[PDB]
Amino acid sequence: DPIREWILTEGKATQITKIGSVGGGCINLASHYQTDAGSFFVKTNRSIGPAMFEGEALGLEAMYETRTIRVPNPHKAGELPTGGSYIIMEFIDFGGSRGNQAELGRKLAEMHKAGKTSKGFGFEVDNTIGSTPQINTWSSDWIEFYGEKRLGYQLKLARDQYGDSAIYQKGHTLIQNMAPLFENVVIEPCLLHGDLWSGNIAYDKNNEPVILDPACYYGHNEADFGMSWCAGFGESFYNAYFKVMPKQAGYEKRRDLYLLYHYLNHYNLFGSGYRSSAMSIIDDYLRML
Amino acid sequence: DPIREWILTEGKATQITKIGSVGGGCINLASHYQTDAGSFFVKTNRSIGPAMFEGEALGLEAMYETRTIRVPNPHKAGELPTGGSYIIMEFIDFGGSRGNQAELGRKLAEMHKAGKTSKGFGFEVDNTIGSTPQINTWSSDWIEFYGEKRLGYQLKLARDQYGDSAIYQKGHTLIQNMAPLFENVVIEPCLLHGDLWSGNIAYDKNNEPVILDPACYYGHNEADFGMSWCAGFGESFYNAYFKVMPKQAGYEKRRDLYLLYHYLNHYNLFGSGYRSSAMSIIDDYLRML
Ligand SMILES: Nc1ncnc2c1ncn2[C@@H]1O[C@H](COP(=O)(O)OP(=O)(O)O)[C@@H](O)[C@H]1O
Ligand SMILES: Nc1ncnc2c1ncn2[C@@H]1O[C@H](COP(=O)(O)OP(=O)(O)O)[C@@H](O)[C@H]1O
Ligand SMILES: [Cl-]
Ligand SMILES: [Cl-]
Repeated sequence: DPIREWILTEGKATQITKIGSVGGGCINLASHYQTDAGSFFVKTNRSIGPAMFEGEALGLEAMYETRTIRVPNPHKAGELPTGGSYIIMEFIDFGGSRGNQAELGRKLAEMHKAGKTSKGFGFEVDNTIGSTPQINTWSSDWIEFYGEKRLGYQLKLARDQYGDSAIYQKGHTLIQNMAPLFENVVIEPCLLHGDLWSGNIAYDKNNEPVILDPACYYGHNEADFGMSWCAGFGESFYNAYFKVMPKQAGYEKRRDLYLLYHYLNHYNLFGSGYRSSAMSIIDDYLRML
Repeated sequence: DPIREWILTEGKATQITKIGSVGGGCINLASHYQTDAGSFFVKTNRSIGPAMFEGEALGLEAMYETRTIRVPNPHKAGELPTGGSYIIMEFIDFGGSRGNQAELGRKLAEMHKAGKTSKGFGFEVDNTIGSTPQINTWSSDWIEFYGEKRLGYQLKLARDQYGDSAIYQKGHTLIQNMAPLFENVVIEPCLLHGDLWSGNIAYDKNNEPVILDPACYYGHNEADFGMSWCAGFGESFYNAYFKVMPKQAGYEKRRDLYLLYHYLNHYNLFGSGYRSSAMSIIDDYLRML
């Protein structure tokens, strides 16, 4: 044990009293299947059970049916007999050299607008945002849904993983004083991609946008910008977006509220380096409110 | 085997001629060791040989010795007898309450200014950017080093993995016509972090910045902004940076050229969804020139 060896000689220690470990998961295997009937795209993971790929399949299916922005047609998700899970979907040839930021904003807004539900805010099944569970139980009030099943779940999860009771308490003050940020606007459920950043966006041979790896649910359309800090969205993206889905009162005031969910998720997934970003946002809203 | 089964049940195929696979690795295990002599931070990976962690340790050490921006003090890297590799470094308690942008820009500019070398552009050893090798052979001309050992290496790799001879040819056209972007300015070698985005930045108990997981070398200071599209650099970041470091002519013109290296690396690591960002930048420069 060279780690133990170094720590007990050179590190000047005589006993190791605790070891806490995170990480270590295995990444998906991504495969191109070549057959006499064309290509298929397959992703396998021997360590993870089938729930994650099933939620992806149902997310791709719901966005595919709006018939707006191009997504891979999903074919099958399930369990590997050897252990693990898989998904099979349409193979798409990426790499459109021009790209089209305005086309992405237009097509995304068409998906928000066309994707409708009579059941309120939520989704048919729970799925995941990264590896974190995403709770999707149907609710009729957006402020109720987002405060409890989005911010509230992530805060409670950080209190349990890190004993971070400070962010848990300040966060729940925010959740309780949140309503003025919504300025009495009426909020219609929209089919959201749910995890929209650079790694999930591509362009096909006609230079049309394609989006991948969803964490779908029906929510406030503005929540789909909550990963924008890793997206490179320009003014041509937003102006093409707002042409189809016009900008609502309080849009600028709420941008941080929707980033906050993903900053909490990154904290809970990737460590306390992200805690300052989340805490900074919570402090400003408490001041502003 | 449901994948082969489905491809011949509902996929309507009769022979699978090839299966091309990427991904599938396992991520690092990250460990907090508590001892009677204080804490240590340890990363292990049972799959990988020690070259990546050894490059990380020497990068930390170089940044540590400038005595400017805070980085974990590295202790030891090496190979696990069971197979794989490890690194041991200083444990730091993350979780700054507000977080501090201007201080990040100040401290980073000070590191560029203090970190010097008599050997030219490059580094003591080759290391890696992500998992991709980063060639650090000492050179005395920056235009030459960046064109060959950064852009050119990435273009060759892209040609070999994807048969993308178009990006390779347009790429080498740009490299050969590159000099006007530099407007004859003299370029001093600066110690660069080399992979500076949100996941590699953190804040300690005094809300001072800490940077992690380097891909270091001595280069043009402006190349350290090549990951800014996933960094969330505020205006207070750049205002504090340019207080320490004088901005050189052509700075705005060259920003995409340094993003391009990372777009190519992301293309090579995570797939052709990133090819459009790289090609768009190469196309604009060929026009502009
Ligand atoms: N020097 C350090 N001290 C304490 N914690 C650290 C240190 N470096 C990283 N961490 C923590 O370890 C975890 C993963 O580390 P990271 O730098 O992402 O390694 P990798 O790039 O191999 O995943 C995160 O929770 C992060 O906050
Ligand atoms: N439907 C698809 N058709 C063709 N290639 C795809 C498709 N979806 C993803 N890819 C490619 O597969 C690789 C991994 O895909 P990604 O969506 O990142 O999966 P994951 O995030 O589960 O690893 C990338 O190279 C990407 O270009
Ligand atoms: Cl990310
Ligand atoms: Cl990234």
